[PDB]
Parts: sequence; C-alpha cells; structure tokens
Amino acid sequence: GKVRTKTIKRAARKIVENNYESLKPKDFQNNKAICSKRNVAIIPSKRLRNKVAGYVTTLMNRVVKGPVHGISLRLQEEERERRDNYAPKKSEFDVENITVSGTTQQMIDSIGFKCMSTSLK
Amino acid sequence: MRAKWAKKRMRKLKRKRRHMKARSK
Amino acid sequence: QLKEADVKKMLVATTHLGVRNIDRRMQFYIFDRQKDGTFVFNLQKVWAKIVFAARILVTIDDPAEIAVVANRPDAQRAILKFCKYTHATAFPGRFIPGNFTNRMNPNYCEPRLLLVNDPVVDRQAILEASYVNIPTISLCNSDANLKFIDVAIPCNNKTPMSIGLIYWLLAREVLRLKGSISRTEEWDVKPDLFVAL
Amino acid sequence: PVKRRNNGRSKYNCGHTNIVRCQNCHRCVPKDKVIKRFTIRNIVDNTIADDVLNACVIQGFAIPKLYNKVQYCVSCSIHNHIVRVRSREDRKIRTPPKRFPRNSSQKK
Amino acid sequence: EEWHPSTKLGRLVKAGKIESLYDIFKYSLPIKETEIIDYFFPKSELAEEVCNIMSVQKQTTAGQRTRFRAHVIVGNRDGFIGYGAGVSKEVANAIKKAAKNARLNIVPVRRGFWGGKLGDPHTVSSKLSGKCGSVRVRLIPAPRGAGIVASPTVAKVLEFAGVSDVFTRQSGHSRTLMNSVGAVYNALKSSYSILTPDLWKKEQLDHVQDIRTMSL
Amino acid sequence: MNVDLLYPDPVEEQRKHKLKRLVQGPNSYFLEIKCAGCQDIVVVYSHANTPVFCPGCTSQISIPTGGKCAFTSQVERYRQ
Amino acid sequence: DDIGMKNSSGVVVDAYIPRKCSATNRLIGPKDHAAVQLSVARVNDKGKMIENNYVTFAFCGAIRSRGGVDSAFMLLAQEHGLMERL
Amino acid sequence: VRINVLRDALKSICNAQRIGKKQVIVRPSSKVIIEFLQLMQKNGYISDFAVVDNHRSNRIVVNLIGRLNKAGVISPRFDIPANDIEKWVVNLLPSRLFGHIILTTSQGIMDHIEAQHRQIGGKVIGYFY
RNA sequence: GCGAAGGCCGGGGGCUAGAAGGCGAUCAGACACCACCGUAUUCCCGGCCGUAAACGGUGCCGCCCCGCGGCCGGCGCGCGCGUCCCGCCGGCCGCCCAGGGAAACCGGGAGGCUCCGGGCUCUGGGGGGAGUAUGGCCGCAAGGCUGAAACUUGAAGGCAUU
RNA sequence: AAAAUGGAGA
Repeated sequence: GKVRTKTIKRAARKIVENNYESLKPKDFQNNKAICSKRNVAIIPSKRLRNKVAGYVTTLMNRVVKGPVHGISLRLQEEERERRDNYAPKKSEFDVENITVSGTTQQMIDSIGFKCMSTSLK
Repeated sequence: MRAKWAKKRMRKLKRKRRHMKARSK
Repeated sequence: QLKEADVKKMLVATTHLGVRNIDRRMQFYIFDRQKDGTFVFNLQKVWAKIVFAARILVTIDDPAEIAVVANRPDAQRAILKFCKYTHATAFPGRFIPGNFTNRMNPNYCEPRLLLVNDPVVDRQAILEASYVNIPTISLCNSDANLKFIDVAIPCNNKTPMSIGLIYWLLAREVLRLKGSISRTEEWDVKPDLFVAL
Repeated sequence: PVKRRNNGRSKYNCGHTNIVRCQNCHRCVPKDKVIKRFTIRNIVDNTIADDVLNACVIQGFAIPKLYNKVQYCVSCSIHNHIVRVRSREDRKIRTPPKRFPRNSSQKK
Repeated sequence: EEWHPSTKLGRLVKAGKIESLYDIFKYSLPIKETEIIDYFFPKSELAEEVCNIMSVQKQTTAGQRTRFRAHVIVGNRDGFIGYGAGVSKEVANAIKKAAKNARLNIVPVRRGFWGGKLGDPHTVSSKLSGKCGSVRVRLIPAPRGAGIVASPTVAKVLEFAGVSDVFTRQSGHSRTLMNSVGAVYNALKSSYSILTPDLWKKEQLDHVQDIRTMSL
Repeated sequence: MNVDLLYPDPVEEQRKHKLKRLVQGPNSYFLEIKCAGCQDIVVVYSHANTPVFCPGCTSQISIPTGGKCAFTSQVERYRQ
Repeated sequence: DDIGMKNSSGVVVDAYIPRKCSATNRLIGPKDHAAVQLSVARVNDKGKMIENNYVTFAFCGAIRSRGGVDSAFMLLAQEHGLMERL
Repeated sequence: VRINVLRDALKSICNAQRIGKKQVIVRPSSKVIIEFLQLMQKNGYISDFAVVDNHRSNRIVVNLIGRLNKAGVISPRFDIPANDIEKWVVNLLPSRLFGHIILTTSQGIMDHIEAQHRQIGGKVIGYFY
C-alpha cells in the first residue's frame, strides 16, 4: 500500500476542509484538475500534487460517507449544529417522571416543601 | 557462594592450627 | 430559597442520586444512603449551593474571563447553553495539557475563576489551575476527590439531565443577581436543549 | 532496592509455611512463592470429542471433567512462560491477561 | 525589545499599572517574563555571579553527549534574590539560559532584626532553614556586633541578598554547590513564610489591587 | 459545617466508644423485666454476667450471653 | 500599628505584608503560586441585586489540597455574614 | 508508656493546628500543662480553652487563634542559672523578638523574658515558638 | 527458659528422597550439572548443639495522624429482618494525602525533628587484617560465645540516570 | 546438548 507523511496529508486536509468548495467525492478526474488554481496551493511536480490529489478522493469520500474527525466543511458548516440548537416535540422534557421511594420522599421532606403532598404521581 | 567457601576454608585453617599447637608442645 | 416547580424539576431530572461510595467532605450535602444504596442527596442543600456559586460569578471583573472546561460527552450540550446566556469563555474538549502554564499554546485561557465539569475527569485541569493561582470552583459527586477544589455543586453529575439542570440553575442564578433573565418570573428557556440524543 | 512489597509471597501474620515441589523444576517452593494456577480441562482432547460423543453407548453421557492444580516453581514459570516479567506500572496489575474464560487447559 | 507582553500580568507591567515587584508578590503571582521582573528595577540593578559550570557527559550508544550546566545567583541589595541554572552545549547559551532562570524566580528577603531596630535591618528576622536534597542550611539572626558568618560560596549569596550579618550552620554535601546555594535560597523563601506576632492581623479583604482584576 | 468539640454532640456520642467520648460514661443500663405469671419486678443489667431467676420460679429468667441478656418470659422494656 | 516588620519607631520598616490567608490565619506565602482569592457578592432584599461590592476571602492551596476549603469557605462566609441559617 | 504529658499535649496541639483544626483534645489535664496553656493564651498564641472533667485524668478542649508556629518540651527538666538564660534563648528560640521559654521559679511560673528580668532562673519545662 | 534445618550422643525404626560412595552418559575435564543405584540421614524416644537471608534486612513500650476499600475476632445500630446496613473495632492489610527520606521508597511509618530533647535496652564509626591471633567460657566433638593488634591503602559501599 | 581465555597503561 501507500502511506504518506503528515505534511502531505495535512496539505490535503487543509485543501479538503479549509477550501472545500466542491472537491469531488467519488471521482478522481475533477480532483486531478481542481487542485491547480495556483492560489489554492503551490508545490512542484505533477505527481507531488497527485499525492494530495490521491488522499483528497478518500477524504471527500469520507466526508460524503459521514462527518470526519473535527469536520469543518467550508460549504456546509451549519449542518446538524441546528439539531443541537433544536428542541424536540414540544420541549416538554419535564413532568411526571415520579420514581420516588420513601427515602427519596424523605430527601424532599428534609427541605421545607413536602412535594406532591408526600404522594408523588 | 564465596562467603561459605571462605568461612569453611577459614575453619579448615583454624583446625590445622590446633593440631600444630598441641602436637608441637 | 427554593421554588417547588423547579425543585420538583431537579427530583425528576436525575438530580436525586450519587455514587454508592462516599467521602467525609461530601457527607453534609448527602442526605444519606437509602436501601437502594446509591446515596440520595438533600434538595435544599443543592439550591443553596447554586446561589453561593452565583455570587462568585457576578464578582469577576470580566464576565467573559470565567472559563468552564468540559472533558466529558454528557457535559457538552449543557456547556453550550452556558455560553448562549452567560458570557464565560468556554474551554471545551480534552484539556490539551498545560494550557494555563503554556501561554504560547494556542487555546491558553487565563480564567480569573475556573469551572470543572466532573471532579475525576479534570485531574490535570485543577492542578494546572493551581500552577496559575486560579481560584478553583467545580461540580462534585457524592464521592469525589476535592483536591485543589475550593467550592463545588452537589449533584448526580453522572447523567446529562442532572448536568443540564446544573448549568441551567447556575445560569439562572447569576442572571437573577444581574436582575435580567426572570426576576420572580418564568425563564423563556424550557428544560430541553440540556441533553444531546 | 526492595523489588516487590509482597516479596513474592502473600505471607501476612506468619513465619513459615509448607513446601510444594514444582511439577517441572521438582524444586521445593514454599506455598507462598508458587504460581498455583487452577486449571479445568476435559479428559479427552477437544478434536476427538465429537467421535467419542458419537460413540455415546450410555444415554446422556458427558465428557470426564478433570479438576487439578498446577504449581510451577518461579524459574519453571518464566522459562515455560506461565507468567512474564513486567514493568513497574504493570507490576501491580492483579489480573491474568488475554481474557480466555474458555474451559480447557489449552486456552482455545 | 518592545517585547509583546508574553504574560497577562505582562500587559500590567507594560502599562506601568504594576506598581513594583512587591505588589505582585503580595498578591502571590507567577512572573513569567525577564522583562516583567526588569520593569520593577532595570539598568545595572542586581550584580551577577556565575560558578560551577559542571560538564555532565551522558553515556549513550557512541560518544557521551558532553553538555554544560552552570548556576546564576541574582544580587539586588534591596531585599530581593533568586537562584537559577541553565543546561546547554555552548558555554554562552548555558550561562545565558541560567541568567534567565534566576531572573524568573525573585523572592523578597524579610530584612529582620535582633536587639537594635532604630536603624535599617542588619540580619534576617528568624533562623532560615533551607532543605535542598542532602544540604540543609541555617541562617540564625546575628546582632550587628557579629559579621556575615558564612562559608565562602554561601556568603556571596547572602551578600547579594544584602543582609549585612548572619550566623550560618550547614549539614549535607556542602562541597556540592548546587544543593548548597539552592538551600540558602530556599531558606530565603522561608523569610516571609513564618507567621510572626507582628504579622498577625484580621482585615485586608480590600481586593482592589487584585493583579488579575487589574487590566487595561 | 458547624460542629463543636467543646459542647459535645449527643447523637454521635452514642456511636462513639464508651471511653472515646468527651466523658467516659457507662454504655449499658438496668432493665426491669415482667414475668408473665406474676408482677414481681427483677432489675437486670443490659449485659448480664450472672443469671437472675424470677422470684417464685427457680428457672433463671436470664441465661447470660456475651452481651444482651434474653428472657424466657415476656420482656418489660427498660424501666416502664 | 503598622502590621508587618516594623522599626523601633513602630512605623513599617518592611512595607511588604503578605496578606494572612483569612481561613487558616496562616499567611499567604510570597511564592504561594497556588494561592486563591475567592470573592462573593452581597444582595439587596426582594431584588437580590448585586451592589458591586463583594467580600473577598483568601485560601492557600494547602487548604485546597485538604479539600476542606469548601466546608471552611461556608463557615468563613458565616464569619463574613454571607452564610444564612443553613 | 506515657511519661511526658506536655509532649503528648504539645504535639497534640501542634499537630491539630497543622491540619488547621482549632478545637483539639488532650488525654490528661495537668496543673503544669495549665501553666503552659495559660501562658500561651496570655502571650496570645492560643485561644479560649476548657477541661471537660471526669473524675479521672480529664480531657482538655482548646479553641485556637490558628497562629501557633511551633511548641515543644525539653525532657526532662534541666535547671539553668539566671546567668545562662540567654544561651538557651539562642538555641531554642527563633529570634529575640518572639522568644518565650517556659521556666519554673519557686516565686511563680513565668516565661523566660519576665524571669531573667526578675533575676531568677529555674528549669526549662518546654519550648514556645 | 526456649530456638528451623543440618550436626552429634545412645537406643528404636527404616516407605520415599538422599550429604558420601559407586556407576553410566556428557564434555579437551566432568571431579560436576543430568540418568541409575545407593550408606549416613530423614521418622520416634531420651540427652547435647544453640546457629540461619532466625529478614519486615525495621528492638520494645507510649502519643498524634488523611482519606479510600477489603479479611478475621467479638460487640452493639436501626432496618421488613436479609451473615441487611452502620459504627465499637482488637488484630490482617492493600493502595496512598501532607510530612519525611542520598535515593529506593515509607506513610496501622521509615512521619510529627538542623523549628534537631516521651521513656528504656542494644548496636555502629573508611575498606582490609579478622571473626583472625591470645586468654576465658561452653560443647562429647563439630563448632559456639567473647574478642585485639602488627601491617596495608584510597577508596570500599548506598540508592538511583543513560 | 556443548559453549574456555582476552596481557599493562588512555
């Protein structure tokens, strides 16, 4: 197999997340020409560029398959962070859990409140 | 076990002296 | 003081339990152990403690300067809520060791005060604070190591519903001192958004 | 330069013990310094269990299960790799590794 | 130069908001910048002495990693002192890493007294005992009729502190200087670490000069 | 938490050693027992060393054990 | 009375007065790099508003290590009056 | 066995104060340990004290001001003339500003400062830093 | 006054191992390691010996401690009564907080102590020579117990880092 | 299974 160095993978990592745009997920050919806009990166030799252009096809494939570690998709940063912001059916998380034994009732009896008339329901 | 093979060597030296001290007197 | 609707919230939101093991410094907060054996806490103690925590938070010169470090999965959802209403500069994720000492390190934050998500998952973070002179404030379980912790919040702490109530309670209590979020009224927020599915 | 606090022994409130000899070394060892792994193994080999079970002339027969204690000497244990010398951190780990709750002398 | 303040207290030192080194010491602060300590007193300020550049050669696969390490002792006469040391291959990079370490640790001498307290202090307030590995040292306060009674290396360190007279006793490997000069320094730390009837008081919750609070 | 040694707290004192308490006091009591048949009152130590027989019944009303003394007849509680 | 090292006159010969840690009475050390100054604020009746004045306690890291600074803080707060009947 | 009650009290008080526990217990009350404690309270090192009393040895409960730095005993008592009081101040006292050595004189039991000023020297019961 | 083993002194006993001693087989030697015999011994009784890495390499009796769990001995504690909990514990301990230590590590101490002073027996003073010489004592002997010097010469040693 | 040396002194 082939395993590349940190800088080679990190350049590819920078190229796929910090400038995602639309590098190809499953196709090598667009990736072959989409990594040479000059501003996006400058490195000599086609094969050296091709080393980044190899991992990019797996990294974008990984992002398409699922979120990567520390996923930072430039095109799609607000993805399911809205779900953490989301609340469920009516946000009625509370009410009627109960599950209080006599000692659990004694804990509320120790403070001044006497919850549910000492009859949880 | 050098200590054992020194101590018992010393005892063999001590015994030699006893015969030498008495027989000679 | 205590409010019954919120008090019954803590009871129904897993803030009625702790670890079966106990420590002498958590005995007062603990009501006792019941037949079940998980130590059951005392509710008034929890509310009183959260007000005491609030007064230190208003005291800091920059409300942003407080840092809360969350190193546990459960803590993240509730920790996100702290930043939305309170201004504390969060310190999320694994601590990245030595940040307080390493000013050169990228995420280094000097928090005039500290806040720890779990007593036994921030072991580096309280020692790191001890190096940088930071007053240490934290959350504590029924059994916890209180080493390098000045005051802490009695709680179950091992389920995010309880963790959720704590950040909710603390946020509401500092805001009540600032006289902004409720003032003898309803908190716009609802108990959900304090757990991540 | 004390190597282990236990000193290779579990002797507490004691002064002398009985000696059990190594199955391999034949070296007398006090009960305290002996490995004492207890092993449960089927009397037949697992490979031919099937054909012998196939020859079940008596009804509901089960394999003969043998209960025995293996007690190798310290030197016998290391060379036959019953246990392996470990680092200072590994010294206090009180468990045999490689799980294996499987019931046979060979861990298979 | 024109150093970006590395420390948050560095911004206070840069602003001139820090009043002096004493103020950060009163609020118990860690001083992380050589410039941060220089701001209180810069320009000649402390005299500098360097000794004992031991050459540790660490045996390895081929030739030992010959390297050097030397001890630098701060000497400002105004009741402030420190012990620092540096390890590096080049003679320069070693003493000049040490100079930085003695600067980063500055401790205030008590500057105490015996029988006569009318004039300015001649000795430390209490017997100062410092434990550095094997070396344990003692600095029993001396009357002004007594001089600086000390061993040749340990006297230079206390001359740098500026205490005029002292009574010194020692135990441990006195020949190993790093432990000894470390000990007399770790003893100087004891100078304010002792509760004194004069020190006892109940008040001072002012907090207005919390260095951490103070900001630009 | 306010706990004061000078003024000793009685709740913990009971759990404490008969000697470890701020005052080394007795940890046992005299208990009168009710013979069911007759109303003679017999005082017994909480821990009995020698047997006390209910007057009028030769059989010992208490057979001593290392601590609590059990009674063949019904027990009158402490002093009541 | 010029608390701290003082001259025969009684004025402070040494200005530095390491603040005595409030809780243990023992002083905060010059090198107490683990020193802590917990401060909490007072309240105003029904409003329970913050008045910008906050009582500032101090604690060395040895009490922190003792983990007893929590009970101690509340009792010290009773000394400063913040603690209620509890 | 227990020969010196004051050493078991001194390290009782010093050890307790080291943990920071103001209230401390002492297994036996002694009229001489009363002298050291009340001379400690008089100099202000220790705070209000009390002896819960059984009819036996008695237990001493002492609250502290928390300021005690060091306390200790010289066993057994060694008698020094009032001429040599100052050599013993040098060895067992940190400084002559906070010096106090418990001396015993027939005409009242006082700390070292008052005694030499009174020109009487007896035996050094215990050190008080 | 006891005191493991081995040894010894007379009996009794003798299953196995087995100092000696014999073999074979090893290796340039195999005196040995390893196989195979095998005597003393081992087991018992009546005595002597009186020593061991007899070690926790840490005398004894006290005091004060920082928390978390076991195991054993009682003894209470309430509890739906279950070897249920919770202490009083006396001992067995594990990890360990300060504290201490040249370190290793100890911390139911090896801590409270160069801020060096509960009590009381013992022992040491560079490495050899030397447990030798010489006396005395003990044993039947083996050996024990007590215990120098003449001379040498610059380290011997301790725990740790690569 | 055997398996023994490594002159002195930088």
